[PDB]
Amino acid sequence: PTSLDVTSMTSWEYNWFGADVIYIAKYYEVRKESVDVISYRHPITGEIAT
Amino acid sequence: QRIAIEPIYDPSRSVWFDPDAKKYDKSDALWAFCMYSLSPEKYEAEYGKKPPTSLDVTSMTSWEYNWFGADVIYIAKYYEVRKESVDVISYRHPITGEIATYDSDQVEDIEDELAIAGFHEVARRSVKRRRVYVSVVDGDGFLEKPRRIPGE
Amino acid sequence: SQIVLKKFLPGFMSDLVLAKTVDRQLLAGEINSSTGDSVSFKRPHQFSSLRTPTGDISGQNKNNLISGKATGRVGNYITVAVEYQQLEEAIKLNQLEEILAPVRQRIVTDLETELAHFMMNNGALSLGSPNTPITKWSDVAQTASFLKDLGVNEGENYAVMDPWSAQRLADAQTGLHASDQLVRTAWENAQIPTNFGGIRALMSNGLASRTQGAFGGTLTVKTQPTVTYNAVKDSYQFTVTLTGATASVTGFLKAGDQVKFTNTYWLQQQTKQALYNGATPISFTATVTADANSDSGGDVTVTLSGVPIYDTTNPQYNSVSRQVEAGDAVSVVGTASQTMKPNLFYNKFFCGLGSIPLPKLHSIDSAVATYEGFSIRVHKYADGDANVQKMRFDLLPAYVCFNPHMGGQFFGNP
Amino acid sequence: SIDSAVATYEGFSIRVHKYADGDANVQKMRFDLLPAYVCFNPHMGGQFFGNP
Amino acid sequence: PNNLDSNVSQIVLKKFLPGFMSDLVLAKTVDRQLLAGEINSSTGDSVSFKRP
Amino acid sequence: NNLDSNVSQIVLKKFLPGFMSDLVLAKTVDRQLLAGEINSSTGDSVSFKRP
Amino acid sequence: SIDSAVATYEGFSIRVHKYADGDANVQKMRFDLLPAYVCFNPHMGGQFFGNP
Repeated sequence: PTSLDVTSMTSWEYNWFGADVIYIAKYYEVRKESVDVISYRHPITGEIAT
Repeated sequence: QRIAIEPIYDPSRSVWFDPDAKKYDKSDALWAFCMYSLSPEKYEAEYGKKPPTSLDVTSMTSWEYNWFGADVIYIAKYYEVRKESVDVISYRHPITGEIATYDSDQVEDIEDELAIAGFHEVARRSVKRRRVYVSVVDGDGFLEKPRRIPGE
Repeated sequence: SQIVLKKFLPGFMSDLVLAKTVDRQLLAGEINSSTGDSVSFKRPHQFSSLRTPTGDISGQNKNNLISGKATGRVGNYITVAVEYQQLEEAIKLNQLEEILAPVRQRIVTDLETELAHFMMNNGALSLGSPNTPITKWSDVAQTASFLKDLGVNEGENYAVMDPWSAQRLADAQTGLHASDQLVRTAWENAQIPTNFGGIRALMSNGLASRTQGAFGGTLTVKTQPTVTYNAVKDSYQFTVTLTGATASVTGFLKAGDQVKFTNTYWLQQQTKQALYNGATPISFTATVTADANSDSGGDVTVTLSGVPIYDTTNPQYNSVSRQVEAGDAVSVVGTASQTMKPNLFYNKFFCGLGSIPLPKLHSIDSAVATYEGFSIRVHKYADGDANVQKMRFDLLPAYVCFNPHMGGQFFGNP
Repeated sequence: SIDSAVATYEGFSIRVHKYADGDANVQKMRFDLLPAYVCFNPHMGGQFFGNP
Repeated sequence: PNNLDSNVSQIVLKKFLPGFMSDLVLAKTVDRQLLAGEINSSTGDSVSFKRP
Repeated sequence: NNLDSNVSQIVLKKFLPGFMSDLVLAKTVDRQLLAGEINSSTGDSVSFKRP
Repeated sequence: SIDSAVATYEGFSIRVHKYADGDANVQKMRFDLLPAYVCFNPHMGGQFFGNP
């Protein structure tokens, strides 16, 4: 079933009629994560490439 | 290493200077403060969860204002200037110029010089120098131990 | 007589040394919303050895593993509140700004007064006769000597004395024969050094005062107490009943009195050998915790802090030479009912101190004020409809006593 | 001048107020709702049971 | 005998057991559009509709 | 009202310091004359001559 | 048939043995050290006190 969030903004001196709205939010994260870097050094047409 | 420029918010209730300094530049000053706000969750993520949060007192706000957020902690960075005795080292390798005076910060083993382009020559003269240190404090103690910044 | 200057005349102020000297590290961020009203710390273990001449002895009577605890709790609220009529209050006065200054000082003063009361109620060691004041160098050196002779090393000790006692010691220092710097400092500034006889010495104007409490008669123990480690492994407190007292008096033994057991001596905790004070052995002493009266027949029951453990099934936890048994003679230090200001000496790890954070009340404006490293929550509201406003200041402390045998009271002796 | 918010559940909105008593030093919360019913025509509904 | 029950702690985990629940059918099926946003407690305590 | 079941009783993993003594005799007694002279062959005791 | 170890502390050697009883789920350890003393000449030592 559908479960919706609340922002507590609207219905504020306004006439609401349709209760058929669902509020869905996207959440953004930033992390410092350990990754493995790989360096191909093929001499043909440029060598250093990580 | 890079030098950056950053803004300061709430300057009037954040920045405090040494009373003695009277110039517009604030050049004749020995110490300074820089206060900024934080959240308890960030205070826990950094520093440590073991000690509770103790914040500085300014008692400036709440002046006909509706306060709702008990989740702000005031932390101040502290700037000092000190006169310290440091030993200078004079490398006189004739190749690519001879006269070259350097400080004890860089050591022949700390940086991989290995006398390739340097001769010890004279390294005993001691001179008093002006240096600047920074620290982070609160109303309880030292969050970060003082460390020197690269300037004057 | 109408125009009044905007500057308030200066007032009196005490000093704060106890809160700065006690350990505020172990109990910090421990009484949280999950732990509850109390927290517990562990206790060190001790072992005893056997003496046998054979090696294939795989079947014998081995040791035991018993673990103790030290419990730290919270205290009551320290609150100061005022109400006013805004017309008169704002006639010329700075709306609790001239109230703002002397309220945090009152809060911290009450905090440290209660802390000193707690320290002298829970301390165990005693030295010197209460009547004799501090006059010479031995009266200060004895604390360090005794505390080293007990065997404590982890930490660093302190001793706190009144303003007058420091002057007499400095006057004594003025008579030195060879130290030019010390003689000059004592003559000019009248300031004693930091390290005095091996112990850091601090001078504090604010130290609490106590009255000894009327007593009389040659007291003796009625019933043999139970001082096994199983009994006293959590609180280091024990209850004892005594006879030979007066008929019936109230307040026979007040909080903070020192009772001395004559025939039981101290032990060096590691070597488990008695203590010898140069010319006489040192007897065991204990501190009254709560006020105790006496009923008909001179039967006085009292709870004391500091236990003379002499367990016989776990010998590794003994702390006194012999067990207290019925018929032993006890004494009480001091005179009948005199009042005095004691001097303190203690290790770092004797009593802790902490503060509990206070959240903000909903829909009520508030702020946080910092004074001497302590946070005070200030709230404002408008209960009542008669031009009455209310502001309140709140703080919540927490106390813990780790080991009573690393602290107590000390006095001078003739 | 009372801290308040609203919440949602199954298409219904509920108002929540959070306040406190200062002298007694207590914090309290309340959730409120107000319903309203109408009956248009009784001849368009009822209760039904199985016939024997 | 080893008496070392003071070496451990009584702990309560931060996990909540599942509870009970009911079903919403009638509120979803009944009409809400006509009466939605029509009555204010300030203006009155009733509303009216006209029959065919 | 009766919220005690929410909290738990925790015993911290920290040990309070104990009491320690000193050793001066073991470092000042003579230890070189008797260093490995009591062997399996010698037995319970050994002896030294007198002047 | 018993695993053991030797440790050094303040210039003294202590031998530790660790074993277990099979039918009782019990684990035991022990520490050993053998001292030896000699008194060469009683006329080169004693006890001293202060005198008035």
